[PDB]
Amino acid sequence: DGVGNASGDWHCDSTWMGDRVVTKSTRTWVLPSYNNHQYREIKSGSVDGSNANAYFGYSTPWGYFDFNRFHSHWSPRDWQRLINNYWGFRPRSLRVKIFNIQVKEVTVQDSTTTIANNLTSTVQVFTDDDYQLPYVVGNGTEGCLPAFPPQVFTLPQYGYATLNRDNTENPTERSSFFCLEYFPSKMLRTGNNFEFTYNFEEVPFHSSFAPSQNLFKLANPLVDQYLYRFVSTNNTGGVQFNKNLAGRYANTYKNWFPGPMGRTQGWNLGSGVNRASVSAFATTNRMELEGASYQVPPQPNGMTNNLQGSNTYALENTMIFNSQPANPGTTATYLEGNMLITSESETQPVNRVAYNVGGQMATNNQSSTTAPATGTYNLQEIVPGSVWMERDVYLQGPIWAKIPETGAHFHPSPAMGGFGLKHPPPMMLIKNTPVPGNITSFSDVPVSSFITQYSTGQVTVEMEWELKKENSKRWNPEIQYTNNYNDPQFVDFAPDSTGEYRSTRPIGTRYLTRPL
Amino acid sequence: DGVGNASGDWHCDSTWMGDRVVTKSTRTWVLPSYNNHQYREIKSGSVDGSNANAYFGYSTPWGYFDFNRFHSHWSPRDWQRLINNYWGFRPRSLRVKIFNIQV
Amino acid sequence: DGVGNASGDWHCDSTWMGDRVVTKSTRTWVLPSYNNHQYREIKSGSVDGSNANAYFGYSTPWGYFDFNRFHSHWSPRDWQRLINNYWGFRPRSLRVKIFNIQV
Repeated sequence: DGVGNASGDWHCDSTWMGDRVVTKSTRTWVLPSYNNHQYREIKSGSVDGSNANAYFGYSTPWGYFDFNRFHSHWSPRDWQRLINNYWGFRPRSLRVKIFNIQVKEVTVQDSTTTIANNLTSTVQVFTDDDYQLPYVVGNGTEGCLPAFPPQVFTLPQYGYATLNRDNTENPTERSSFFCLEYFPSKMLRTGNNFEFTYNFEEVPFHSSFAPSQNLFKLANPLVDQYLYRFVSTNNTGGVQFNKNLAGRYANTYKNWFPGPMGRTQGWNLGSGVNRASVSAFATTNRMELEGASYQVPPQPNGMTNNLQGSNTYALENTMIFNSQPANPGTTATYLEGNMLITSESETQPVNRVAYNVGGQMATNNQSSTTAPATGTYNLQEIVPGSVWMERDVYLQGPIWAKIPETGAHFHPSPAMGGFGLKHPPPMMLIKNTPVPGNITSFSDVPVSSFITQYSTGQVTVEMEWELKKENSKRWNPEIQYTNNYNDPQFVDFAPDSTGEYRSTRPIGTRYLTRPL
Repeated sequence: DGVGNASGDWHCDSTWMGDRVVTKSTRTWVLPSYNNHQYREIKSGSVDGSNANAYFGYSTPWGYFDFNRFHSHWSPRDWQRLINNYWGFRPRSLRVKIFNIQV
Repeated sequence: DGVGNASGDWHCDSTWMGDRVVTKSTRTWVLPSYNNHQYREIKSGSVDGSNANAYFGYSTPWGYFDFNRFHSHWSPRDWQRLINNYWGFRPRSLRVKIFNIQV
């Protein structure tokens, strides 16, 4: 409509209506003109001793909007209300609006640096609906909307990696180039606005509960089994048997088995007592692809990193986060007090411990000449009758990941956590239109001289969630997340005297308990 | 309409529908003020040893738009799809739009 | 019908219609009288050093028709047209005719 008329209004709110909760979030963003209006080929050779580091790729003029973090949609008080009272939750609908656009021109004469409004300048916006572009949103990267509503943020620059030849910086014939300007886009002046709507596919609810029973202790404690086990051979080697007694969980027939495991090193925290002067990388867990060795830092699902009490943690099976945001490219060492370290101890009744060996199997054939022998195993994979619990979500953590298109997959739950989607919420791309500097003569060669410009505006995201209610018959009181501090010098989840937000603790979803 | 309102949108695309293909191309252009608002008589005598070089003519303040090149309408991948699978091709219709003017 | 009348005609062709392709294949076959009209018990012990080679079985007077190879339905040029232009393919329907018998 016009220079003097506002395109949209601020909405930041939560509404709770029975089985449904609606979240509204509004933020202010800034867009740089990246690459000076050009597409650049980007590449790397081996770095820090590793060829797994090498890649071939393109950097682009465009920027994108990322909302795949829970703190983007949820207040700390609203998150506490959900974890305390519900068995499960799932996403249903998404709505996005971009509005109140302002384009600015920056000029320097003799070091003055004046800044001014340009009314006739445009911004370009599009959504990748058919998934033609490479999707970089679900990989745990920075640049999402901020946890605190007043904070103002810079949009991330879009880029991708294609194929590389023989673990080197060079490309292959199969390697691909994608142009964003080939797609159609909306053009916006200061009066104009953009809107999009999405529906999520049917997905299973996340489990916000901890088991109240061990997988191996399900027989009644009072009653004996009608089943027998081999315990012995006599002086002539004749087989002998005994009945299975009540409460003897070590010797009982079992219907179901625990989930898959791979052994990972355990390190003590706090009082500790670990080995000195160690370089971690040579002894880390790895998988081999195309001739290179890769660390796979979240391990695959079905294990627990920490026992309960205990200060032993398997570090490569744990999500590690920082309380405060960091500057790009930092190489600084961080001690444990700075870090936020997660524990999966609630899943221990059904999930095997990562630091320990899995079990034992037979290695020989017994004979009158030879005694029977067993051996321990460090890895096991899926077996029929297998049961496990998936990794917990965090307020600091991601909601979704895109399933890769290969035509074959098994059990599609992402390792970091969250919901695995065949058709994920789509990539949203924004760029500043090139505006040319004074040109007085004709050339076939393309213009490289442009006026310097940046853009600013407001974004609103609305999300709908489906809730599963608790139906417990437990008489005694349950565990709950609480604000509990001894002699506090500051309020957590609040601004400080300088105005910086403080977030000391990581928050999971499992406080409620259910029988197996 | 107005200073704050955009005249048009970016369209760059190819659609294939049986016997017909539609191509859309969008570009950004710059116009100089040529000749300082004047019409000039232009001429040449023999040059590089040749009288075939000699001419009499006019230069003008105006500029023009030219689309008579295939790369203007066709991506390299789209051109490969046509050369591989078809006996022949011909042009049928043209549409042109000029918009988002800034002086 | 009769000694002087043909039961069927030769069809070898490919038709491409948007999302669907139809393949037609015709061949001439010969049938031997196997086993002289008898069923025979067949068996093997260990051979080339291996007991995995051993089996117990029956051989029969009958013969069978097998079409589970791509070259049976596809010309080399038709196969090139599919590999170059499509993300995926799947089977939908099968029809079989046996005709022009001569003993």
